Amino acid sequence: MVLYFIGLGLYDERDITVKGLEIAKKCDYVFAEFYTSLMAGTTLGRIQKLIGKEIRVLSREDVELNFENIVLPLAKENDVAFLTPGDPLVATTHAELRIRAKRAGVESYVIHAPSIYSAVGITGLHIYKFGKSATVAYPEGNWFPTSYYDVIKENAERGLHTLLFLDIKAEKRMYMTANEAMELLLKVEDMKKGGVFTDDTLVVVLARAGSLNPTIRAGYVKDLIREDFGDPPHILIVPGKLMIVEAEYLVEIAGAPREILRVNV
Amino acid sequence: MVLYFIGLGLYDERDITVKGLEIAKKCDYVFAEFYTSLMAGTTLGRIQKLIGKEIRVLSREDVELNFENIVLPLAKENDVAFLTPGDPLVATTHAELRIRAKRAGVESYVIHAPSIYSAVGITGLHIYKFGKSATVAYPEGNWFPTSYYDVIKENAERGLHTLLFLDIKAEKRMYMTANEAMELLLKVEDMKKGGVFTDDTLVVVLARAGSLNPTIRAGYVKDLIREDFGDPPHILIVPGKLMIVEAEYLVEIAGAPREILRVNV
Ligand SMILES: Nc1ncnc2c1ncn2[C@@H]1O[C@H](CSCC[C@H](N)C(=O)O)[C@@H](O)[C@H]1O
Repeated sequence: MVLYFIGLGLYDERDITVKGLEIAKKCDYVFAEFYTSLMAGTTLGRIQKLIGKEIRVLSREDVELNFENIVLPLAKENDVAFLTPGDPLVATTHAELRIRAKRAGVESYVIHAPSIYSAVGITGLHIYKFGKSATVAYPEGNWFPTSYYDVIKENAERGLHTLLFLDIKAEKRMYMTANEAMELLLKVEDMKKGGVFTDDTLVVVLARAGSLNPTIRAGYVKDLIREDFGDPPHILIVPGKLMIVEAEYLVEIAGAPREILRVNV
Repeated sequence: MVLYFIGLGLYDERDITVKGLEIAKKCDYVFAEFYTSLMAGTTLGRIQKLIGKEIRVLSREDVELNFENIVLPLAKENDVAFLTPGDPLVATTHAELRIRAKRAGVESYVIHAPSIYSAVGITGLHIYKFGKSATVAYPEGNWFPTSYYDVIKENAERGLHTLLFLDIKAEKRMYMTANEAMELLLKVEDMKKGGVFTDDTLVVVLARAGSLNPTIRAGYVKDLIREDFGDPPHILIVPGKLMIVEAEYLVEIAGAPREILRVNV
């Protein structure tokens, strides 16, 4: 009678930790959700084969609205697992589900997995230098989210990097590309004119982290906004003040313009 | 011709990903470094038995200085694995190793694993709300670092949470406890008088992240400074402004005082 939150990792079924796999193999029921992120290198069938269990996929509504009516009842009499892409508690609201579990008298444990939040280290940007993070959300009809613009501005004033999670509408198979994110940001810039995100802004794009051959690119918006970074998922980063070692890596590994090596002090 | 940077994860030998383990098992040579961080819940022997390959441990100098003299020459003609605690490249110096590999004409790939940066999500605090991060280091001789104090100040001023890594005597396997960190912070507060860290400051302690039985506690410094949080490692977090779900999680899961529920959003 327990509930395991288990992360599946960044890209494919092998991104789960050994700990996660062995525990999942011992569970009576295995649930999962694939709406918080996209695992571009695998399929539900491959994950099921690896774990050797049939997986019950839940929709956002199943979870947010009925987690305690679908999953918790079973966890009271069986060992249950709830799988999620990346790390289960990063850039999701699944942490709140641990409260529902507790109040239902169900013990829960968390098994971590690689997350895009730390995988950004592969960009060469100092991870301790990132400030507040935000999500570039899809406009919805007349509704046009812009709060993430203010996040970049706040971090930039402090010389900190900004990690921009890109939106995803799994049920509509909508996965925001770094290009779309840049386009939206430029539109927000035209509205706010804060001089935060322009054609001359240096950005970093990381696509399909977790794969052996992810796309890591750095350059000015005007040059990357029309570049093909490959299939999603994508994350966008707006660096703050670059240190020489960060610039060196972006140039050597991400093909950034050599001119960024000449940092401004 | 290939060099694999493989992360070992948070706590023990099972924290490596399936992908990382399977790749390591296929390598001709396997190196490991335990000077940037440590695997508190395991030993070199257990990691070695899990992979089934002999593992050669490298010192700080072996890597920082002679990486190209020890590892790269072998990577030129063989498949080589370089194991590191946590997630590869989260450690700042590791990024340049990829450049050295490139310079030496050796291909390198990164196999991610869980890192504290993403694992702190288990504290129930929103990952988006974390600001700049810092490390609390042992004062030694005529060196008493205090910059981490200013990081907290700047983050808190913006309502952001502050992730504080605690110092470690890598070679000696000696860890700074959350208790010692609180002591130091209270001392820095005395010589800073910024009202940033006091007996009434709410803090969160995360012990042994990655283990199946981590300790997660939250409360005011005055009440937690002398509490036993169990074996290391310990991570300290100074929350900024909480929203109600973060507060509820801390109360329900971390045993925080009900007082914190009067959030200030
Ligand atoms: N492997 C990956 N590569 C690049 N971006 C990724 C990624 N994983 C997810 N993302 C980005 O982040 C969004 C999901 S946010 C939730 C992520 C997950 N909990 C984790 O720990 O990784 C996606 O819409 C995408 O923009």
